[PDB]
This record gives sequence, structure tokens and C-alpha cells, in this order.
Amino acid sequence: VFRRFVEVGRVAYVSFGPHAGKLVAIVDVIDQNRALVDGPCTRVRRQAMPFKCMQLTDFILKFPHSARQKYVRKAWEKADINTKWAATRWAKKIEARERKAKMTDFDRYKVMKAKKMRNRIIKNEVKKLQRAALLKAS
Amino acid sequence: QVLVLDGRGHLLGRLAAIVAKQVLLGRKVVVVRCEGINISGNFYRNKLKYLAFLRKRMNTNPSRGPYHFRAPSRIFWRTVRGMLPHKTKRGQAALDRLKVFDGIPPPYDKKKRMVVPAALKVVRLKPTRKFAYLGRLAHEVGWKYQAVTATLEEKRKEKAKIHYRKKKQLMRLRKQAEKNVEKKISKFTDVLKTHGLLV
Amino acid sequence: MKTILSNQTVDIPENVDISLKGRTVIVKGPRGTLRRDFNHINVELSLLGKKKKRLRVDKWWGNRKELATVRTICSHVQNMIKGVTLGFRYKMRSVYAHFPINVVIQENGSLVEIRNFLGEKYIRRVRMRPGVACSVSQAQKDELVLEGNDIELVSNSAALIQQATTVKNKDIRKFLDGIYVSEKGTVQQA
Amino acid sequence: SGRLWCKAIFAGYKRGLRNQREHTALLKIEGVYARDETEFYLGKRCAYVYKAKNNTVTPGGKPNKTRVIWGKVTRAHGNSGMVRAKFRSNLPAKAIGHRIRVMLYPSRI
Amino acid sequence: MKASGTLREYKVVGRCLPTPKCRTPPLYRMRIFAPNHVVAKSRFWYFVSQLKKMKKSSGEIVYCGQVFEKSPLRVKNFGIWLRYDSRSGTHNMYREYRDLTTAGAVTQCYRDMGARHRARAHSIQIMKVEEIAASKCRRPAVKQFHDSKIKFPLPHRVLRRQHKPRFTTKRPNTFF
RNA sequence: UGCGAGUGCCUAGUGGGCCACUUUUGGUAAGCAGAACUGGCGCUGCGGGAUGAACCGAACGCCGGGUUAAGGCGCCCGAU
RNA sequence: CGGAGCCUCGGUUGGCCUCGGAUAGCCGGUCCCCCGCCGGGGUCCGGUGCGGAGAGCCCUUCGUCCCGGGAAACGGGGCGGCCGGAAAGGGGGCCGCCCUCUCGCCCGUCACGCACCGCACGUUCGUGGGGAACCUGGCGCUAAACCAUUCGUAGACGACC
Ligand SMILES: [Mg+2]
Ligand SMILES: [Mg+2]
Ligand SMILES: [Mg+2]
Ligand SMILES: [Mg+2]
Ligand SMILES: [Mg+2]
Ligand SMILES: [Mg+2]
Ligand SMILES: [Mg+2]
Ligand SMILES: [Mg+2]
Ligand SMILES: [Mg+2]
Repeated sequence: VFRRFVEVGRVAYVSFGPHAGKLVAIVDVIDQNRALVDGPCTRVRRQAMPFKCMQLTDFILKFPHSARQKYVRKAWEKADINTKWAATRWAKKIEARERKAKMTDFDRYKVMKAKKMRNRIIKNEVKKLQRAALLKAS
Repeated sequence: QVLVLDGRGHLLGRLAAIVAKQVLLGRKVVVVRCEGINISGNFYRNKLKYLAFLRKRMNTNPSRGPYHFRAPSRIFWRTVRGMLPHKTKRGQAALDRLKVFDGIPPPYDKKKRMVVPAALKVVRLKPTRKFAYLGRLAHEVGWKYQAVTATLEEKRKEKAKIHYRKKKQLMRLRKQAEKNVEKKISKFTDVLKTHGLLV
Repeated sequence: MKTILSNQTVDIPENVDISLKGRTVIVKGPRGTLRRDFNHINVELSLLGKKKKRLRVDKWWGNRKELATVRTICSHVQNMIKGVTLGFRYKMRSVYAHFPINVVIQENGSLVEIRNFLGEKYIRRVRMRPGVACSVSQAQKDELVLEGNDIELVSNSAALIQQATTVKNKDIRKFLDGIYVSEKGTVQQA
Repeated sequence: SGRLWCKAIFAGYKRGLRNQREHTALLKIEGVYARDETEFYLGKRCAYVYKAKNNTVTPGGKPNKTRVIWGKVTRAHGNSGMVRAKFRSNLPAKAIGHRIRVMLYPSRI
Repeated sequence: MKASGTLREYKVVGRCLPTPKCRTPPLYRMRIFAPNHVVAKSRFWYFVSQLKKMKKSSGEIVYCGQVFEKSPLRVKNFGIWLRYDSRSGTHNMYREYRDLTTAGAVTQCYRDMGARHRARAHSIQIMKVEEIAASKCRRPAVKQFHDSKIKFPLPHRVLRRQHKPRFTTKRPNTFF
């Protein structure tokens, strides 16, 4: 069963292309595989985008199918998409990947030295839990 | 260093195309469970094709002519052989470093089998198109071991299910463990999060 | 051209209920229960209305040949519901000219013995598909009655016996013998 | 204490369909699969290391069985991260599909 | 003509050379869709030679300029009247398209005609293109998009970028 | 617009040809027989047409680097 | 089964120890509930451009020397028993052992090392495969095949009974 639909007003993340990594808002549907789109609050001019470069998100902000950038914008700020997107776990793991790619030599050394002890502690206490299971089985 | 591929859900020639170049480049490829390889086009078409290949035969002395291997693994192996330059010693070395099996033998039933999405049926075929199964085709053109392989495969499946449930119990224990000892490991979770290893 | 949406609904009577497990439809009613898998047809099945009133099948972005398959599912579900709430009864007549066709039913209504067809001597066995019962009618001279829950199995078995009693290498325009499906109806005639 | 070179595969010679140019080798560096991604390795020098029957001198050590052919990455080759290399002696044909070390030290970072 | 890339709209004006018979001949303008101005002028001479009694040598191009669309940010329906040479005979045809620009609609028409009739840009002879109001459109493939509350999902998302993780260990997901 | 021209002796081999776009005669037609114009093969290797006298590109001293023609870029096989 | 070396063939330069599958759907818990030998189903709760993510996980090695903090104590390391395997059979888990270390891991203090004077095949898997010998020991073993001969269920000669 489908939950995300292409109608007027749905916002969508752009995965690849020139405006990759930015949100947009669907303004109109041109044909089977192309939509007139505009992200006013996120540095994306009104244009046409194929649907296959866009991947839908579960946010809908309401405006008429031919409204101007003024009204698309007012909808965007009154629905404060820029904060909800950052609050979503999708953007959290996006920025997690970006930070991981951003790491350097010294800080990856720090990560290695940290997760070494973290894994040691976890492994020891897991062994403790296993022997607890054995003793209560006995 | 050994690349173990699973054969279920793949397309025969489109997978052999990847495997041939990979083997020519020096990798040791082990394709496993070839009775699940699919082929585009309906079953009657595919079996007519294989029966024409079967009719191909040397009139004077058939024992010298083309060899019509019936096992699915051997069909896949001969496809890769056709894609490789088998008449040269480099191609022969490639053939030697390729290995193919039906079912999943004990050398490899305890290993993580990869998958090649470029040659995968769900990716490369429209849902409305018909296809066929190499195991069924081989059985109907002469393979004599479809049932035995099926029983051995189901046995392997219960053993793997036991192992999987053990793994799940272990990792649930581990997550219980970390949410037990978060207070003592909190000084490292933050330094992982700040570089994007967690969440 | 690709059509954006093609949908159709089927209403569900109250005494019977429907459950959806993906694209497998399970229908349970007074006469029993039966299941059909539709994983070969690639549509969207929704079960809407509280107290489970409507089943809606729809397809998005389909051309002619598989937007034609939308109503096939509705017809199958209607036949399924009709079978589980009323059952199917195939009344078949045995017609002959000189030699009386002898029909004997055994294995509790699951096997049919046909004797003396066209004065032959080879005895013809037919085995009835599971869940279908064949009975010899009463208050009729030469009639078989077929009782079942699934129209597919009932009609398939009726065709089995009908084409088992067939005349060979003669003018079938004049040798009009055999057992033919006279009428198709329900068990509880509501 | 560990490895200090990238792994590459000597895929073949620079060639048309029916003509081989033995003075230019083709390397496939593992990990890189794009023209825009293979720029880092341009100009890096590479080594083909093999072992022979009798001992040969070893700079900064005692004679041993190992020998090397030295070469250098020249430029990219196609859209899939293949690179071209020139060795000071044309590579033997028995090295097809064998490991070539691509060093880091001719570095421009 | 070769329909290379996205086409462009060119206003091309031209006239016969001033002769002792008539001091100034009438001017003739034309809308031409072509990859660039050289082929635009070539097509102008082709068409004006077909219609009037004019030739490249006996006439001259007076102004050849690109024509920009007056609303490149609102979707429009375009009706196209054209004429093409099949394997057996030539036919008039009327077609509907739906996009932002007239040049885009024309190049979409060229691609469509090539795909559906195996016609080629030299055989295709465009004659008329007009922006059509949404209630005058005739083809269902464009009329079914005339729904204010249009709504459809993306059912079967085929995996792309299937060679970047060439040897993965996950079966790809197609439902989103 | 381009280019150095004129002129005299002695002279070998040749005097079986064949093919292609357009023109074209006989013939049902022919990998048939016979003509016109131009270009080829014979006398000519090289990239492509899997393979080939004449097809498409391009004509050749021995080499290094770069770039293209025609034709191509799943694997054989360089390149999506 | 229990040592130094020699010759020759090479490749290689951290491991991933496993659900089954679906793709117009999946994954993970929970069990309040229902069946079966812990498993299946129902409800509910959570994730889904997958983070219980192969865009992933594990290991990460300069060494030693003092003292402190954190973590460990039930741990580390080294002998007897229980199970774990057949498609081409598991160097794994568990129970005891006589012993030993407060050493291993993370932050700190403390100095030390061929600091070989800018320069290449460095760093492994590896007691690698194979072939000869020098060997000190223990436990054990003293077979066949072919020719010749005979046979004719066989036979051109070989072969075969
Ligand atoms: Mg007769
Ligand atoms: Mg001729
Ligand atoms: Mg000659
Ligand atoms: Mg010449
Ligand atoms: Mg030539
Ligand atoms: Mg050809
Ligand atoms: Mg050159
Ligand atoms: Mg080719
Ligand atoms: Mg070495």
C-alpha cells in the first residue's frame, strides 16, 4: 500500500543532479515523468525536474496548483519545513554520512581509540549477561 | 579474496558477463546455488532453445561432438566459458579460477553470499514479463538430481534458521547490554556521534 | 497511453468476511473458507470501510492489457464470495439415443464410473477435484448434481466428465450422446 | 608497520582491437571507478615486484630473490577509473591480472 | 534537417532583391524551429522557395533572430499541425503536447514522430503551432492531466546506480 | 586564383583487363554479354565492414608525445 | 608423533563464522492472546530512501621503564572431561586443572632504543608448496605386482578367466 503521493504541495528531497541534496516543493505535474517544481526558501529556482531525480518525503504544505513563488514561500515558512526536516531522522543520517566523509586523520585516530574501549566494555558485560543466562538456566 | 556469489534471482547471461571479466581480472569467483538462476522469456521458448542446442550434434561421431551438460551449474559454467577466451592459456587460467556449484556445499554454506544487482531479475525485468527457472529447465532437459538437491537445500535452510535465531538473541542481548552500561560508556558515544559513527 | 488510475470496488455482504494478506485474499463465510493468491497481477488491494464494507482494487500507470485485469480480480472475488455464502451447483443431464449411460458414484461422491456409454465395454473412471462432491439426482431420470464451494473446481470437474464422455471417429452431429452441463446455479437458492 | 601502497591490477596493454602497443600499460586501481575520481593518482609512480631464481643486489640490504620494474602513471583511460602507465621496461605478458603497487610518495597534497 | 538537441524558435525575415520592375518587394517573415541560425536560414529558403517564386540567390535574409517564450514558468498545452512523408504517401496530422516552451513542444513532437512512425526530420514539415486553452484539447493523454487535485504515487522505483556498489550483500528495495 | 617555363634526342615495358555510383543496349534473368563519364583494383600496404582484390576512411622512410577519420563502447575486445 | 639448515616453485602484504525471502512491500520487539516442539499466527509498539545500514561491522602492532586515574576482578595466559559435524564431515563453545598478573584496554607522569646523517624493492599469509639429504628420540611394520609356469569360460599378438 502506498503512503507517499505526488500531488501539488508535497516537498521532495533531490538526490542527484545540479541541485542535489536540497528540498523542493512540487508546484504542478507537466506529464507522466516531469514536474514543475520550486524551492523558494532553499535556493532552487522554479523549473522542471524529472520525477526519477526526486524522492518524496512525508510533508505536505498547501497552496494552489499555479500559485506564485510568493505564496509557495509563505506556505514554506508558516509550515517551518526547514526545522522539521533537520529534526527528521532522514536528515540526521544524511549529515552523519557527511560528517563521516568529513573526518580527518587525527579524529579518525580518536574514533579508533574511543570505540576500542567502548567495544571492550560492551563485550565484557555481554559475556556477563551470557553467564547469567547460563546460571538461571541451571 | 574469494568472491562468493549467490545465484538465486539473477539473470544467466547478464551475471556471466560480470563474472567473466571479474575472473579475467584475477579474482577467484565461486557462484553458488545455480538452480535458482532465471532467464528472460517464457519456459517453452527457453526449452525449445535448449532442445535445438541438444539437436546440435556431430553426425559422424557424436562422442566427439558438442557436450550437452545438463546440470544447471554446468550450463552456467559453459555460458561463462563462451564469454571467456578459452582457447588461450589466460582464458584457461580464468576457467580454472572459476568454480560453480548446485545447491550450497559445506565449504560455502557458512559464508556470506554476495549479490550483483546489475544482473538481478527484479531490477532488470519489467514485472509483466515472463521468465523461467534454470533448475526446472535442466530437470526437463535431463537433470537427474532436482529432488535430492531440494531436500539438502531445505535441511540447510533449517540449520541456517537456527543459526539466525541464535544471532538475533545474541544481538538483542547486546543492545540490552549497551542500554545497561550507557552511563559508563557515555564518554565515547558522544565522540563517535560528533564524527558521525552513530545515529 | 498510460492511465493514471483505474479502480473498482466490490461490496462485501455482512455474514461473510474478507482478510487481506498482501495480495492473497482469504474469504470466510457460512459454508467455510477459501483462499486465492493474486501475486501474479500486480495491483493495489485495499479493504476499506469500518465493519469491512468494501474491497477496492486499483492500478496506477497501466496501459490497456493490464488495466484490463482490474475487473478480473473483482469478478474472481465476487465468485469467491458467492461460493462461500451460497455454494455452486452444476446440474448435468445424461442424454443418449439407444444405450442407457450408467453412472455410479463412489468414494463418497469423489469418483464417477461411467458404463455402457454408446454400448462400449471400457469402463470410464473420472476422479473429482478435491472439495467437489458428485451426487446422483433424485426426481430426475438421468442427472448428475455437482456440489462445491469454488466455481473453478466445480466447473473444471464438470468439464472433465463432459469431455471424458466423448464420441470419436463418427459424425457427432448425429451421435448426440454424453453428459452435458444443463444448468449452473447455487446450493442455497436465496 | 603496515602497507603504504595502493593495490592495482595490470589489466592489459594499450591496444586497438588488433594492434598492441607494449610501451603503455593499463592499470585498474581498486576502489576508484570514475574519471573524476582517478585524478589523485596521476603522476604517482608504480612498481611491479616479482621473484626470480638467483639473487640480485638490494639497495639498503643483502641480496635476495626479489626484483622490480619501475613505472609511472601517465593519465586516465576511459570513464571507469582505468589509468595508463609507462614502465621503464615493457611489462612481461605473464603479469596480466597480477598485483601492481601504486606508491604515494610522488605526492602533491 | 537533423533535429539535434533541443530546438529553438527563430523569426526569419527576407525579401527579393530590389529589381527595376519594383522598387521594393514585400517582406516575408516565418517561424522556424532549428538547432541554430544557419540551418534556420536554410529552412527559410526551403519554405519560401516552396511557397513563393524565390531563391537564395535572388533574395536576401533581412533579420534572423531567436524568439523567447513569454511564459517559461507556466505549463501549457500546444496544438501542432504538421505534414509528413511516410513510406507510401504523405499525410497531414494534428497532435497535442504539454510543456513549458514552444520549442520544447516542437522537439518533443519530433521525437514522438520518430518513435511512433519512423519519420525523420527531413520528411517532417511543420506548418502550425498554437497554444491551446485547456478546454479545447482533444487527446486523452493530455486531457487526463487537467485535474486540479491530481494525485498519483510512484509504484515501482527501478534501482539505478546499480554499478556503484557492484558487489553488494543486500537485495535492493523497490518500495518507497 | 594558382603556378618557373619552353624545347630536342634516344628509349624499355604494354597492346588478355576487371570492379563500383549515376547514363545505357541485348536478354525472363544472371557472380551474363556489350558501351559512356569518373574513381578504383591490377601495381597497395594501413583503421573499420567478424571473414573478403576492388566497400567506408585514409594512402606508407625509422621513432616519442598528442588528436582525430570511418566505425564503435555487456563479455570475448580498447572504450558509457 | 617429537631440530638447525640447503636447493627449487611461486603468488600474496588485516579479517568478516551463514536466515529465508518479498519487491503494488518489508525489518525489529512485545507478548496481553491462541496453537504446536523454543517455534508459528493475532494485537499493539516502533524503523523504512533502509542505520539492527556491506555507503556496513570487527582488529588495529613502535617497544620498554616508574608512578596516578578510569575499566577489570567473575579476568588474562597455560592440563584433563561434555557436547558442536556427512552434499566435498567441525582446530569451536562449555565443565573442572596444580599454576601464575594486577602485566594486557583508555587517559595521564617518566625517561630510554643504532638519532645509521632527504632517497628503491620496506611491512605478512609463512614452520607456504615441492626435493634431497644431516639428525636426536619414542611408537610401531616386516608386503606385493610383473615376467617365467599352468589353465581355455579367452585369444591375430598383446590382453582376459
Ligand atoms: Mg465413417
Ligand atoms: Mg560486363
Ligand atoms: Mg597482370
Ligand atoms: Mg597507379
Ligand atoms: Mg588501395
Ligand atoms: Mg559482414
Ligand atoms: Mg602515435
Ligand atoms: Mg566491435
Ligand atoms: Mg615477499
